[PDB]
Amino acid sequence: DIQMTQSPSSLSASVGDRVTVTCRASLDINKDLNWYQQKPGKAPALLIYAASTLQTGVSSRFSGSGSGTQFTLTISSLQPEDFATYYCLQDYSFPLTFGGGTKIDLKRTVAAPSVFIFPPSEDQVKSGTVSVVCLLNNFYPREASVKWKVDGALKTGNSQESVTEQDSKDNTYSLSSTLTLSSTEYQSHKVYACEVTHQGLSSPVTKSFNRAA
Amino acid sequence: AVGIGAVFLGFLGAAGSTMGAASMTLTVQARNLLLTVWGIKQLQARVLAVERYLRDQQLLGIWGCSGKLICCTNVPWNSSWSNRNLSEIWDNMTWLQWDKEISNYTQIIYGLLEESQNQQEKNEQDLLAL
Amino acid sequence: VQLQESGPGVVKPSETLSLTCEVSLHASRVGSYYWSWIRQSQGQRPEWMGGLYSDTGNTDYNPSLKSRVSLSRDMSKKQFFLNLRSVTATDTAVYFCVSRYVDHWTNRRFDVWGPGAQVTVTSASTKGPSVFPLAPSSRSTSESTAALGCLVKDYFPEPVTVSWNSGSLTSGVHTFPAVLQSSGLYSLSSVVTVPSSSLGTQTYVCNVNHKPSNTKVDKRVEIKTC
Amino acid sequence: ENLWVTVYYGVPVWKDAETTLFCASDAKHNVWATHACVPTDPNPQEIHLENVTEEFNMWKNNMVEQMHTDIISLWDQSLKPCVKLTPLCVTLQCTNVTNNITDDMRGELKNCSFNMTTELRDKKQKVYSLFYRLDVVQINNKEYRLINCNTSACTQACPKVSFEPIPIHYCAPAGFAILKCKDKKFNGTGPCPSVSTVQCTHGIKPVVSTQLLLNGSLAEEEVMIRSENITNNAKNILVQFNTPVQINCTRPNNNTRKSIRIGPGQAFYATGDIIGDIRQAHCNVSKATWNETLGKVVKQLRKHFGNNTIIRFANSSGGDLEVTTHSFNCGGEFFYCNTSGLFNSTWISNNDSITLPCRIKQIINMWQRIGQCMYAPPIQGVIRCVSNITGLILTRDGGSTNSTTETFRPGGGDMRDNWRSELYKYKVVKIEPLGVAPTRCKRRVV
Ligand SMILES: *[C@@H]1O[C@H](CO)[C@@H](O[C@@H]2O[C@H](CO)[C@@H](O[C@@H]3O[C@H](CO[C@H]4O[C@H](CO)[C@@H](O)[C@H](O)[C@@H]4O)[C@@H](O)[C@H](O[C@H]4O[C@H](CO)[C@@H](O)[C@H](O)[C@@H]4O)[C@@H]3O)[C@H](O)[C@H]2NC(C)=O)[C@H](O)[C@H]1NC(C)=O
Ligand SMILES: *[C@@H]1O[C@H](CO)[C@@H](O[C@@H]2O[C@H](CO)[C@@H](O[C@@H]3O[C@H](CO)[C@@H](O)[C@H](O)[C@@H]3O)[C@H](O)[C@H]2NC(C)=O)[C@H](O)[C@H]1NC(C)=O
Ligand SMILES: *[C@@H]1O[C@H](CO)[C@@H](O[C@@H]2O[C@H](CO)[C@@H](O)[C@H](O)[C@H]2NC(C)=O)[C@H](O)[C@H]1NC(C)=O
Ligand SMILES: *[C@@H]1O[C@H](CO)[C@@H](O[C@@H]2O[C@H](CO)[C@@H](O)[C@H](O)[C@H]2NC(C)=O)[C@H](O)[C@H]1NC(C)=O
Ligand SMILES: *[C@@H]1O[C@H](CO)[C@@H](O[C@@H]2O[C@H](CO)[C@@H](O)[C@H](O)[C@H]2NC(C)=O)[C@H](O)[C@H]1NC(C)=O
Ligand SMILES: *[C@@H]1O[C@H](CO)[C@@H](O[C@@H]2O[C@H](CO)[C@@H](O)[C@H](O)[C@H]2NC(C)=O)[C@H](O)[C@H]1NC(C)=O
Ligand SMILES: *[C@@H]1O[C@H](CO)[C@@H](O)[C@H](O)[C@H]1NC(C)=O
Ligand SMILES: *[C@@H]1O[C@H](CO)[C@@H](O)[C@H](O)[C@H]1NC(C)=O
Ligand SMILES: *[C@@H]1O[C@H](CO)[C@@H](O)[C@H](O)[C@H]1NC(C)=O
Ligand SMILES: *[C@@H]1O[C@H](CO)[C@@H](O)[C@H](O)[C@H]1NC(C)=O
Ligand SMILES: *[C@@H]1O[C@H](CO)[C@@H](O)[C@H](O)[C@H]1NC(C)=O
Ligand SMILES: *[C@@H]1O[C@H](CO)[C@@H](O)[C@H](O)[C@H]1NC(C)=O
Ligand SMILES: *[C@@H]1O[C@H](CO)[C@@H](O)[C@H](O)[C@H]1NC(C)=O
Ligand SMILES: *[C@@H]1O[C@H](CO)[C@@H](O)[C@H](O)[C@H]1NC(C)=O
Ligand SMILES: *[C@@H]1O[C@H](CO)[C@@H](O)[C@H](O)[C@H]1NC(C)=O
Ligand SMILES: *[C@@H]1O[C@H](CO)[C@@H](O)[C@H](O)[C@H]1NC(C)=O
Ligand SMILES: *[C@@H]1O[C@H](CO)[C@@H](O)[C@H](O)[C@H]1NC(C)=O
Ligand SMILES: *[C@@H]1O[C@H](CO)[C@@H](O)[C@H](O)[C@H]1NC(C)=O
Ligand SMILES: *[C@@H]1O[C@H](CO)[C@@H](O)[C@H](O)[C@H]1NC(C)=O
Ligand SMILES: *[C@@H]1O[C@H](CO)[C@@H](O)[C@H](O)[C@H]1NC(C)=O
Repeated sequence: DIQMTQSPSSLSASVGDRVTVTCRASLDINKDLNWYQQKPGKAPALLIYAASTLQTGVSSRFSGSGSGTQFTLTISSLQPEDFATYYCLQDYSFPLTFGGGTKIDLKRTVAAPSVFIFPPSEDQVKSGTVSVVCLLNNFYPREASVKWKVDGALKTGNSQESVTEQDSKDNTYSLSSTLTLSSTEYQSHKVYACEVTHQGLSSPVTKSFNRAA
Repeated sequence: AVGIGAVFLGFLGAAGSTMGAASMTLTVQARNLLLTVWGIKQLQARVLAVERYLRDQQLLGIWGCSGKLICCTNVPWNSSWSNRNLSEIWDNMTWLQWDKEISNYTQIIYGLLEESQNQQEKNEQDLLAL
Repeated sequence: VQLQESGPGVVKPSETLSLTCEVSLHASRVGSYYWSWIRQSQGQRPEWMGGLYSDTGNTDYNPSLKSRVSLSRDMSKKQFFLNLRSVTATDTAVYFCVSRYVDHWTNRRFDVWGPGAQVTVTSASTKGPSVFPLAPSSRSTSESTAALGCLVKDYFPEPVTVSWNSGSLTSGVHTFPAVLQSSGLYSLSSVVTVPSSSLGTQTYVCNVNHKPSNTKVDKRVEIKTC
Repeated sequence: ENLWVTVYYGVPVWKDAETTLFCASDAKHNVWATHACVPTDPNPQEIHLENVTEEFNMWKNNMVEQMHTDIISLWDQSLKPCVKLTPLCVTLQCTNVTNNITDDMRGELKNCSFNMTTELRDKKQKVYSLFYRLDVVQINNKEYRLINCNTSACTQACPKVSFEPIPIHYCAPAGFAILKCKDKKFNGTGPCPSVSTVQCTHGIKPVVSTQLLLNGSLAEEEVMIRSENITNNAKNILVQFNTPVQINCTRPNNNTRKSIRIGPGQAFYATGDIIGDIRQAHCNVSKATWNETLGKVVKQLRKHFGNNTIIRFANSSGGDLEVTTHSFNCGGEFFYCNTSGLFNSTWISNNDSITLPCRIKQIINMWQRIGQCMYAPPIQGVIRCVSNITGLILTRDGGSTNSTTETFRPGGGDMRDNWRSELYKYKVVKIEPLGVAPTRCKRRVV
């Protein structure tokens, strides 16, 4: 099939900023691409069609450029209502595929994340399933890297992430990584840890705990 | 551009519009223009419709519009029929009101059109004789 | 011109899912439209399953799901159905019915999108929520701030409201959205950051309210004394 | 600077003209020979027209006359292959039926015995049947004869087909268009702000009624009064109301149909012995719903006159049985109900079911055509009919002393009014694709 490429994923921008979003394709698309804006809890809305014509009912601040395999969305003057997810969709041939997404938020000072780890209780262990929670609070930018380590070895799988919407008071964020495992798998190991790397952290933060202590 | 849907104005949908707006909805009306008692009545209705379309086609055929929807004519438009500005007769008047305004001069216009086309063909024949 | 989706919000796994989208045709317009179905998961990019025409009905399906998707339509009652047999846990997403048609009378694209309906594939039913206390570690008392919370696990369906100190405490309270687990039940967590000097002197109680099952849970959060 | 005339083709121009409308149906023996109509379009197109105020008018469109002529032709074509019931006009020795007869139904039925022909011409048979009092007359144990004996003889309704009024769509041929008025508060005659061009009429039920319109189209939002001239005393009044009232009609006589061979392949269906109890056929209507409907009709009619005048409803004026009583059809049986119990109330400014008896008439002459009657054969079993009233046909009485105490009586002889409350929205026009709008072009001269 056709893969749709788009950059970047999340970036910081202030009100009235001159920002561009890049989008690439695996094959030749020429000019059959459209840009969409989707808000949380709302359906996507068309902004620019055919990569050069402005859709009716949309502000003139949005613009599009590029051809062939390269496409770029440009904003002339950013506004607070433009803070939403942006997608790039091709229409040259089937199948129809979208981009990775681009989230824009209000730019502010960089704050280090407050990483904490919550060990499972005895009732949770006796219930049959445990869930280790690694929490991050008051961090900016949106991008961050959280990984799970078991017995000093990096592991993947059985992990979920829950991220809340942007705070309207201090413009911060809250991150919560949940590692759901069984009682046998939890009792089979002894050392558990979550490591977080952020721009505001000069060293990788590692939160570890043991079952015995 | 693979899932683009095309929709046009409906049959007689441009009746309340202006002259210029309804001027681009002629093709749809042109294409949409076309136990013994029931069969003979429906057959007579279809034959009457075909004869009416044939008469209209012949009316446009005797003039210099043998096939084309939009066509001009060298004869001028006298102000005795309708002395209105072009800026408002094409943007502030529908086809119904305009047709009801000069409905008494349609026969005169048709007669002058047919004689003008006849003399035009005679002039073209005389010009080709050189 | 508006579009709307309809169907069961909660469906059982392994059976065929059916959705109905009502169309509001443009007044005084004749031609052909292009109806399509696009689903979008929580925190994931949207995915297009298939599309079809209104006059010819040429159905185009995605190769990754052509063996389960089926798009049908009818002009008798002017409706189009979407069928997806053998639904899995990954099918839990928000479905949207779109209609693409360019009006030659106004030269506009008319890209209208429906509000979408949330479809969840699970085998669980309505039950009470499980609350677990996420108390801070004893070695974290050296820091100026400590985070404590309550975890909601093994509950269905939405929604639940978590409050701290009967709703009086609102500074630093963060309630993360529910995420569907692998077992087919939702789960979330509510945290709050408070200074370490308040530990041992203030009683922190989290209250969880569940409207579909009408369950009220109150739990006290305190550090593990050794 | 001068202008030049240019001829255009395919322009939207309308002219009031009369054409022949062809029937259409879903094409699902059939009823009223619906196979003559072409199949209808499963997706009828509706084109709403904006910025248009086309004039609409009733009592003048040729669609109602075309529908009347089409119904007459369909009726004649349906009754033509049926057996001609001409030789039963003989001396019918009739006696009264006293088999558990009630006081009100006494004298309505008559057991008549007569000599009827059989398959063999040289032999006759003494047969007995039951005939209503409305179908027999005395000639001076007594002798009686049918009412249509001194009038032209007629056929009988074949049991293979029924009188079910299936919906029919009237579509115009090429070169014509049908415009409908989508205004909810549309007047009887005047311009319509919401005109819509449609392929052809919607499901039209060819119901037959003389006093109360039933099984028709409901109103948009409130009661409406329609008439060609409200101040005219001789002009009929058509009232349409949005919330219908249900009527339950029953024929408790469990009569048995009997087949009599009256010749080669000719079978006369007569009424045999009525088993069980016997009772007069009657209809029931809800008292509360009828009172609410009457109040809404009175409130809607009070705006057309003074607010201080009072209005009284009276029964039928008189005349023949076709207009003095409500005549309709249910399960192949014809009912004649006395509606005097409904129009018996006055209206001054500012357990609960009404029952009305009905009579059954076999010798029916529909369409008010002298001669060409139709013998309705009896239907086995108890006839149960359920219907919704969608309108009424009122008539103001003469005199009108000091414009007070207006008395309204039901009526309506012609059947055209029965469809005037259904085809009022619809109209047919002829499209003119010729236009001579001028511009500044001159054409390439040779
Ligand atoms: C106004 O609208 C109402 C609708 O509410 C009409 O009422 C209908 O009247 C017809 C007859 O005029 C009724 O049809 C008869 O139904 C009898 C009961 O059968 C029931 O079950 C069958 C099988 O499921 C259904 O098809 C049927 O609809 C009923 O639900 C039948 O015994 C009758 O059979 C007769 O016709 C058949 C051919 O179809 C013959 O073969 C038989 O021998 C027999 O002669 C008949 O089908 C209908 O039921 C009524 N509707 C309702 C809801 O009760 C009014 O007639 C209509 N017009 C007026 C003026 O009021
Ligand atoms: C096109 O021809 C028709 C038909 O001749 C014209 O209609 C006619 O218009 C005149 C007025 O222009 C009408 O006269 C009216 O008479 C009454 C009674 O005397 C008077 O009260 C009015 O004030 C008015 O004068 C006439 O009735 C009417 N119809 C006929 C059959 O003559 C129409 O005006 C012509 N249009 C143009 C643009 O020439
Ligand atoms: C009916 O009339 C309205 C009013 O003119 C038309 O709507 C548009 O109105 C704006 C008002 O400024 C005009 O500038 C536009 O030119 C109008 N549109 C067009 C296409 O002319 C409306 O389009 C008309 N509709 C019909 C069916 O005639
Ligand atoms: C049916 O036919 C019989 C036979 O002709 C009729 O009976 C005759 O009636 C007349 C008049 O009363 C008598 O003079 C004859 O003597 C009768 N003949 C026989 C053989 O009985 C009878 O009247 C006819 N009509 C009916 C209704 O039965
Ligand atoms: C509707 O009917 C009334 C009946 O009252 C008609 O009224 C007549 O009006 C003329 C006006 O010149 C009078 O000379 C008559 O005397 C009136 N009739 C009566 C009986 O008094 C009215 O014209 C009719 N409206 C129409 C036909 O449009
Ligand atoms: C109508 O009258 C006829 C006689 O003219 C009745 O026919 C006979 O009636 C007797 C007594 O009721 C029965 O025993 C016979 O079986 C009947 N048939 C014949 C052929 O003799 C008939 O029953 C009467 N019908 C009614 C409804 O009273
Ligand atoms: C191909 O057809 C679509 C309509 O289905 C149209 O929108 C598109 O512009 C066409 N492509 C070209 C190159 O003409
Ligand atoms: C027509 O145009 C002339 C100028 O050419 C102008 O003076 C006049 O007012 C116009 N009339 C109308 C009705 O627009
Ligand atoms: C029979 O009924 C008629 C009415 O149809 C009546 O005039 C007559 O008196 C009745 N005769 C008997 C004997 O009941
Ligand atoms: C037929 O007889 C009835 C009853 O006597 C009578 O009312 C009617 O006028 C007669 N018709 C003719 C045409 O003689
Ligand atoms: C309906 O039309 C008649 C005649 O034009 C008029 O007298 C009457 O007032 C109109 N009624 C309404 C409700 O417009
Ligand atoms: C009418 O008579 C028939 C005779 O068999 C019987 O089956 C039927 O039940 C009767 N109906 C009523 C309503 O009595
Ligand atoms: C009509 O109402 C009367 C009131 O007593 C009742 O006896 C009769 O059975 C009713 N008939 C129907 C068909 O409801
Ligand atoms: C008529 O019969 C129906 C049968 O369900 C009943 O619901 C309705 O109330 C009846 N109406 C009257 C006026 O008897
Ligand atoms: C209708 O209801 C009103 C309610 O007050 C009552 O006064 C009136 O007599 C009723 N009319 C009939 C005909 O039942
Ligand atoms: C009659 O009453 C209605 C409703 O209040 C009002 O609109 C109308 O003007 C009144 N007419 C007269 C003549 O008082
Ligand atoms: C019904 O109308 C007739 C005239 O057709 C009349 O003689 C009779 O008295 C009326 N009945 C009632 C109850 O008003
Ligand atoms: C209806 O029945 C009443 C009962 O008193 C009667 O007076 C009236 O004349 C009847 N109607 C007709 C039109 O005969
Ligand atoms: C009409 O109402 C009057 C009021 O007393 C009553 O005497 C008469 O019998 C009623 N007539 C009918 C047919 O209901
Ligand atoms: C009568 O009205 C009811 C309620 O709207 C409806 O369900 C029923 O189909 C109607 N029957 C007829 C024959 O119109």
